[PDB]
Amino acid sequence: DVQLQESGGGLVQAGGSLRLSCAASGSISRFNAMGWWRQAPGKEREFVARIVKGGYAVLADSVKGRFTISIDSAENTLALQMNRLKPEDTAVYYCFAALDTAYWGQGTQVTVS
Amino acid sequence: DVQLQESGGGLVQAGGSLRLSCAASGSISRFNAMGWWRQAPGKEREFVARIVKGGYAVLADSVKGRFTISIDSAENTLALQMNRLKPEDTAVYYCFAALDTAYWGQGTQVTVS
Amino acid sequence: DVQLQESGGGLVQAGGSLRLSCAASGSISRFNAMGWWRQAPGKEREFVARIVKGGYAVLADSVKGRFTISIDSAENTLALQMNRLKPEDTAVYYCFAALDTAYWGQGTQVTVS
Amino acid sequence: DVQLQESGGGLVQAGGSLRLSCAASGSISRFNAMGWWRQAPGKEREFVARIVKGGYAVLADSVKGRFTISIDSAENTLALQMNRLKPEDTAVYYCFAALDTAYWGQGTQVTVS
Amino acid sequence: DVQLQESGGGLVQAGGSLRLSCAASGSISRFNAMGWWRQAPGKEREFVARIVKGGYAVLADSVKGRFTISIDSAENTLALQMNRLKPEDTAVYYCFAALDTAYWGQGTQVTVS
Amino acid sequence: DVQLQESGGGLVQAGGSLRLSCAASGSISRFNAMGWWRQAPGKEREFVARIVKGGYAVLADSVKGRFTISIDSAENTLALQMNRLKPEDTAVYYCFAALDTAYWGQGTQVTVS
Amino acid sequence: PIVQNLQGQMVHQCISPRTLNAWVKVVEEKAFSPEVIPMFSALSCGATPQDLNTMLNTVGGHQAAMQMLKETINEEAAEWDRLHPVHAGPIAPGQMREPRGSDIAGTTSTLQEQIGWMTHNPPIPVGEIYKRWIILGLNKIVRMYSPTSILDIRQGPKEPFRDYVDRFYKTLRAEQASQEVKNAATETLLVQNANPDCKTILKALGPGATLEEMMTACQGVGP
Amino acid sequence: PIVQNLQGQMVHQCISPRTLNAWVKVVEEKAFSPEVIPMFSALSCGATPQDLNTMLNTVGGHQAAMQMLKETINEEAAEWDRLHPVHAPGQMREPRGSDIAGTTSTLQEQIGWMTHNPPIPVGEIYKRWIILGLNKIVRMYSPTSILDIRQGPKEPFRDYVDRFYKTLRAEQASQEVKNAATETLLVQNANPDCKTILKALGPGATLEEMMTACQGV
Amino acid sequence: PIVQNLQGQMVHQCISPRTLNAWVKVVEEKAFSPEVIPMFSALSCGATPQDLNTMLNTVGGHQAAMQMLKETINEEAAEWDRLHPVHAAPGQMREPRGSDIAGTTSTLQEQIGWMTHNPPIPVGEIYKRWIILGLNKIVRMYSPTSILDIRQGPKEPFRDYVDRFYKTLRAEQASEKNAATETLLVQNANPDCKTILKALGPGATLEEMMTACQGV
Amino acid sequence: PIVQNLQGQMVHQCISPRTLNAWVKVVEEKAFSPEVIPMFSALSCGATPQDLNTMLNTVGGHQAAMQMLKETINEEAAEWDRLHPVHAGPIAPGQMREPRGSDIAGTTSTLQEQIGWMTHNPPIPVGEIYKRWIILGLNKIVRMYSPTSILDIRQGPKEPFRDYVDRFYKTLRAEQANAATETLLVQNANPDCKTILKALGPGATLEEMMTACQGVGP
Amino acid sequence: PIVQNLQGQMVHQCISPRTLNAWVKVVEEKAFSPEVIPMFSALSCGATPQDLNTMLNTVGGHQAAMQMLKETINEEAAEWDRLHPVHAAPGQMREPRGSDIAGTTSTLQEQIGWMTHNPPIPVGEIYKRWIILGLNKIVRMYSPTSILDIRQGPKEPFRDYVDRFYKTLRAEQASQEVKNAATETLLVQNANPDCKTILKALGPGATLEEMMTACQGVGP
Amino acid sequence: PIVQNLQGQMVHQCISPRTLNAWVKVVEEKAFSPEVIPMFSALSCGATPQDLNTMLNTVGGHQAAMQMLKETINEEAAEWDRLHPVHAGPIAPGQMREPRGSDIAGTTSTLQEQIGWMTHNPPIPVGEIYKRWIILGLNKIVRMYSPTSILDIRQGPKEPFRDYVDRFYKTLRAEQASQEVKNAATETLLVQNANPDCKTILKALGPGATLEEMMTACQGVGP
Repeated sequence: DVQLQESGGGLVQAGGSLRLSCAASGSISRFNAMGWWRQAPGKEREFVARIVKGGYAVLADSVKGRFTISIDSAENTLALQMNRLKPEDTAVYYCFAALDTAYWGQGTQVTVS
Repeated sequence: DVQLQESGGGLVQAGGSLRLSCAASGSISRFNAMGWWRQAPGKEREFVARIVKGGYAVLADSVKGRFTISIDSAENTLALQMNRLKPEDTAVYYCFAALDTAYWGQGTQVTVS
Repeated sequence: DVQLQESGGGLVQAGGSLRLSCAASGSISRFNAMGWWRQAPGKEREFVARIVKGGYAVLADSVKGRFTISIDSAENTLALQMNRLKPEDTAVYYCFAALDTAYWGQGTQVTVS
Repeated sequence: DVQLQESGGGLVQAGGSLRLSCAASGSISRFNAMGWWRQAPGKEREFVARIVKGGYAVLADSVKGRFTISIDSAENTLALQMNRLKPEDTAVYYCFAALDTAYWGQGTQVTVS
Repeated sequence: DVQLQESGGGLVQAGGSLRLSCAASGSISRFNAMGWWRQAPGKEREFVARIVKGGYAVLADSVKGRFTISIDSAENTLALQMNRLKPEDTAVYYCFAALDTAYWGQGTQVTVS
Repeated sequence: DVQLQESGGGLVQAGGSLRLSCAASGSISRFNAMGWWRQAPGKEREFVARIVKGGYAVLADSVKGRFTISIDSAENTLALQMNRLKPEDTAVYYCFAALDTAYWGQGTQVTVS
Repeated sequence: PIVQNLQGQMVHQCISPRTLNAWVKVVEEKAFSPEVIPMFSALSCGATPQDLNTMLNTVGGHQAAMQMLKETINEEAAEWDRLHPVHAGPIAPGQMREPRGSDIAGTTSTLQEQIGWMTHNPPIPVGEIYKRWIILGLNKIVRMYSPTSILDIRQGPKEPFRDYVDRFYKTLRAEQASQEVKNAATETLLVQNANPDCKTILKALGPGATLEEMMTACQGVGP
Repeated sequence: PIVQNLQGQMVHQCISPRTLNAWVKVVEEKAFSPEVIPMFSALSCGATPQDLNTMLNTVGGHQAAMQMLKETINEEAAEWDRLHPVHAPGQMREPRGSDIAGTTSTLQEQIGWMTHNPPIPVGEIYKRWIILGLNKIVRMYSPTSILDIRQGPKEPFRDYVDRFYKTLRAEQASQEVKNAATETLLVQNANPDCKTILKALGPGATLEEMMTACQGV
Repeated sequence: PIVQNLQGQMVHQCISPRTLNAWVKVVEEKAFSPEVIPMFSALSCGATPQDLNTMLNTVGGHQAAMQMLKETINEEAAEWDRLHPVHAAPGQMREPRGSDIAGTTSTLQEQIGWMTHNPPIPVGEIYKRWIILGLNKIVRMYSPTSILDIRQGPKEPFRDYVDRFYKTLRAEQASEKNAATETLLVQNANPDCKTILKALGPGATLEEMMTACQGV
Repeated sequence: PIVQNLQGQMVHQCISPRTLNAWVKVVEEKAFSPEVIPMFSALSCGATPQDLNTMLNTVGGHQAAMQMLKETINEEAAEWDRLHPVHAGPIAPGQMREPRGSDIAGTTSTLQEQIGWMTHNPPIPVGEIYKRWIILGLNKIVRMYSPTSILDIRQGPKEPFRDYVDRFYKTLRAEQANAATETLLVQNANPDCKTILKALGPGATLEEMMTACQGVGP
Repeated sequence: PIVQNLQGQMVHQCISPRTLNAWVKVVEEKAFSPEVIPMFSALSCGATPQDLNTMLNTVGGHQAAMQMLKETINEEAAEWDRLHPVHAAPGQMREPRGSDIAGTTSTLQEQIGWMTHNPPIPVGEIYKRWIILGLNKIVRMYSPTSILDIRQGPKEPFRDYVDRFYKTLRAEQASQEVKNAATETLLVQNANPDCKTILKALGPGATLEEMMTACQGVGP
Repeated sequence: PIVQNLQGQMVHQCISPRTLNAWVKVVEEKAFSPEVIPMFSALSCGATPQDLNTMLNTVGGHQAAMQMLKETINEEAAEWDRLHPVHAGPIAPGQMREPRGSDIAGTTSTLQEQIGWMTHNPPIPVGEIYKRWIILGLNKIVRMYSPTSILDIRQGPKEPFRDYVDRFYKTLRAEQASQEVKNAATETLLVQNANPDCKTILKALGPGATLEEMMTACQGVGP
């Protein structure tokens, strides 16, 4: 049916930027909403970003000034550009997509140190 | 069903009066119209008087000034009082009544001479 | 269905009072009208009193100043209190009730002497 | 069914008058339209007159000042009175009537010379 | 089905306070109305308090200034706090609850002396 | 059902004119649109002309100044008059008609040299 | 119609589409039941003779009655001419003149002449006069079209007393005539024409019973 | 239409939606039964020529009749031009036939004439021509001649008389059609029993008297 | 009716076609259900006596009731004459008698004169009172059941029983629950429902009772 | 719309609820039958360009036709700009601007601008101009939705002449939105009436033809 | 009602036949659904106390509710008399009692006097407030279902469930300004499994539009 | 609403019963089809904020959409306060002003205040501003409630071309993003989604075909 997988993760310095990308099977315009969550080890799942079809992106307050979310309908990918990274941003990152149910990738690790 | 018969006829002088009466079987209030015709020998049937239920009596022009028609619902009879008789009034007189069809008496003879 | 019976009758002196009572089966509020008649021996049935559901009682003129009619919905009885009795009031007394037809009791005898 | 025949034709001088008549079987009031045509030898059929039921007659321009068309419901005939005849009026004359179809007479000859 | 039982009763001095509690099986929010009655020995059943679902509590006049009724949906209990007790308040106390029919506890004794 | 066939084709000199005709079965007023296409050997099908029912004819740009399309409802034919022919106009010519589907003739050859 | 405007002046106003439809519908649905006549009178408030003729002319069926209405109007119009000979050498002194029978009926009058009479001081109410003649005629039609004589209204075995009483006074109404005939009939026939069960109750009620007392007493009487 | 305003001045008003629907609807239900004509005249109270054409133009069916109406209007227009051949700066004095029909006139010109002193009632004149045409249509659509109306053995006299005067109205295109022959024809075409009763009533009987006499079957 | 114009003056206005049809329709559809009487009062705003007679006369059916209304009007008219017998005065109009208030012996112009006088003699409002008295009697006559005959069915939702109780109470009083009714409403309730209402104690509002018996 | 008030001044008034429903119902019930067009003109009396756009926008169905109407309006708007570039005015002293095509169509104009032109002395009748364009577009739609060609209208052999003539002139009205029609009317008639119609001659009125053909068998 | 005429003066006008029928019909067709209350308030524009009572009195059914309305009016009237107990000629009557506001002891002319005074005593608006308070209570009693019992079916479109959820919530609180955080919380908790995962993934602060779009599809 | 009176002054008038029923019925019958929105705009002519809320509050069903409308209104109100803080003013100066987001929406304003702003010179048109917010909210709905994507509209095998074309532009109207920038849905979609037979006719039509030319060509293509 629909499988999605994140990529672009790695190890970055404090004070850095990174651009994460969430690849979707099929056409991205068919999804009615997509977004990003993150969890740091031992911490409760934290909300990062959401984009709903026909909708302006809404971002979390801990990232509001910095990160940006984009959609490439040509390449069928939903990108999250991360800038001004802090050491506390080290966490496990998950993408989500909405169709007949919610589908998640397995996540990509982002490490700031 | 319904049988009616005239009476009161006879021989009168020129310049006289007579009162004819038309007897009805049953109640006179059941008839929807009654009246009087006359025919003189050799002459076409001539119209004399009519009374329709709920209606004012209407009289012929040759008699308009004189004769009168009355109804006695008590005695069940319809009377025609003839006054100021002239010799041409000698004629055969017939009464008529209206129910499911028109019924006639056989008539009473009036002779002015 | 519905049976009613009068009681309280007897022999009274001229110039006296008595209270007649008319017992009803069932509930008295179901009757739409009730009342009282009397007949003296050899005399035509004479009208005495009537009460119609939702109505003020109306009394005959020969009794208008005196007798009173009452209803006890608790005891299911319709009472007629007779006062200032005259010798002419000796008569046979009947009660009546109105439902699907008119029902009568057999009557109670009242004798003034 | 319906047969019609013209009459009244003959030989007339230049500068004369004639009255043609078109006889109809039955009653003329049953026809919904009637009229007159003429043809001169070697010439195309020429239109003369028409009367439609409930309608005022309409006349051709070559005849407009002169001829008249009439209907006699009493005699059941449709008449065309021709006045101020010219030598060019010599022609064969036909009547027509309209019912379930159009019916024609065989015509009457009019000769001006 | 539904069983309720009072508690908190005992012996108190004139001029004192006490808090009675009425325990309910199930959830208290399912009852559509609850309340309190009391009866003193030899005296007619007297009304004390009522609380209806969605409703402000209404109290009797002999207690209006004093007693208070409360609901603990967490503990599923309906409490009546009694203050400024008088010797006349010695009586037998009953709680009631309303569902598909009315249910009562067996009561708790309150004695002021 | 509906068969149409072109005619009038042949060999013409550069700088010449020709009038092609497209014959239709039935009545030409029943077609909702008709027109003309051409294809030269080795070249993609090229659009020439169209007439839609109730519509003014529209012509291609490569011919706009010259050819004319006509309809003869009397003769049931749709004519295309070609003038100022060029050597490049040598091609295979097809007519089309629109009813329940689109119908084509087999074509007529036009050769300019 | 002629109405008063907020300015306080009496002016002509076109008959409303609502008014026109209402009259046609009442005739179509109720025919010449007696309640039609008060509606005509209510719907024709302020009408000119033209408006009244318009209302009558818009009736599509029932043309026998409407022709009867013309005869009644003509009879009443002729008596007007007889009682108001209003014959004299024409003054022509800037006042209008001569309301005639045919003028009241809108046959020989212009709308402006009709408005002139109705708006004169003193007013000549040609609309109100014509309405009387029309209503007299309609009254005659209602009586003629009464389907049943009052003597033939008799309570059915299963008819609720109320329904019989409804039929009785409805029939009495179409036949019209005086209230004196009404109260006579009421005692002579309403009890006599009642069904066996009600009559025993009504007979048992005694003299002087009100309609209310009779109807309550007979409330039940089976169905 | 042209109506009176509170100031007392005659002003133009757009034709109302209630009026428009009413005219269209009456045509749908009654077609050209004679009673339509009094309704047209009443619904067009105060109408401009434009308004009258609008009412006629909004009728969707019956286009054969409407084409006849246009022809009838055109016949009357020609007689107008012929009877008023007349052909200054202040007011325009010349309405033509085609101006009265709203074909060559502007609404303001139509309003100017209707509100002039003295008034030139182009609306009333045009309505007269339109009603003349409608009268012809009503006659054409009369399904039966008065000669074919005869009371059945079981027809109540009232129902026969209703049929008689309904037919008489359409073939005459007018309600007042009681020529002496109608009186004669009503009796001649009556059923056997009623006719004897009517004959016995004599001359000068009112319709009421004839119908009362015949209330027995 | 009599209405106020922009000039501020009280003038007569023809009864409206909408009003006439509305009254006829309410009688045809609702008969003499109690709510008809408030509608008559609302529909007859500003009415002359003539207008009121028009409304009553345009009713086609229910002529038995209408005859009862006529009897009641005549009774009320006689009492008016009895209490104001003199007229049974140049600067002043005449004094209206019973028959003048009912529009039987008065002209529209006379009715307008009284209603628009200063001080107003409200002949229309007086007649409306008499008409409403008659309609009240009619509403009672057509009440099919006495309130004493209203008893809750065993499975009838309390709300539906209460609806029947107060509908009947409204019609038989032609109206304004006293301690009597209060007592009767509980006594005629269903068995399980009764226990809840008795346990509520004295002074329970209808709102509290209907919620309390929710669940039955 | 812009209407006259009792004081005699022309003021804007909101479009009535009755008018809006009347137009919607007429489109729902009559679609694009020719009689719709005169109703639009009557229902849109005094309309501003906004009101006309409101009425068209209130139509729920028939959006293919409505897209066609926009095309016709844009074509008509362009011809206005071409014939009236009207940029001539040096500057507008006390006069507003000259209405452009898009201003007449209500696309670039405000209601207040529309009211200004319509209430000017002398008036610039932007409402009447736009209504003309709309009617031109609707006329084309009515023709497109005509179900039968006039050349193809056939009298049945047993069809009463009146019923055929009704069908004939209904179609002619939509396709026109001449005497050759008269000729076609006779030619397409059944045989018996044709002989009668041929026999009537020149100058026959429609009334005379229909009266003549009264009966025509059935 | 009291309305302004072209002259600008506030004058009494009879209640219209259209208004009367509209109120009667809305009760017949919608019963005591919450939307009745905004219609009552809108239809009673400019109403005198008499007019408001007329509208309530012309309702034929639902007499249990109407008696409840009378109780609520009487309770509110008592608080008025208690808050403005003042008793006592300024040549203009200034004092209105609770029963005068309710139209029981006041004449139409008295009602017109207060409403048309400068400054106005809006007895119609005050009475309407009490009546609306009563009607609100009736609407809650007639709410057939608790908000806790609305749960999305396995095949119920999210849009249809949301309609049921906010329809019930409006009746149980007699108003629509009820989106507390608990209501939000309950909408997700009572949603079906597939939608809920999607709604959970949307995060906090999601608009209703975003939730419904997100749950668009969801199979059925 | 606010209307002009004969005196020329802008005065409040009660919302009419005809208007109220008209709006309720349009929602019941048409739901949130796009043609509803222009009617709301026409029916709410001259409305105060109170009147607009009345119209929205009288809608009985569709409570999911109405809650969405409240959110959109609330978003727009907040943006108003942020963009127009206009927090500066003195109370005593003869000219009372204070529009806020909640005041424009009728939540914190009285009817008299709403009339005051709307009838001021210069006017602060709180009614038109609120109507803008309401229509924006209605615009978002209908888009949401469009049942079909334009890509899934395809001519049926037997569907007359006109009925398919009607459906095509109806769906395009809903979700009217980039109005007149649709370009026949890139031209390709109108033909590609056409029936086999129609496409051949349309394909044979060539470049430059008008909608009129396409629809005529495909007339009689199927039942």
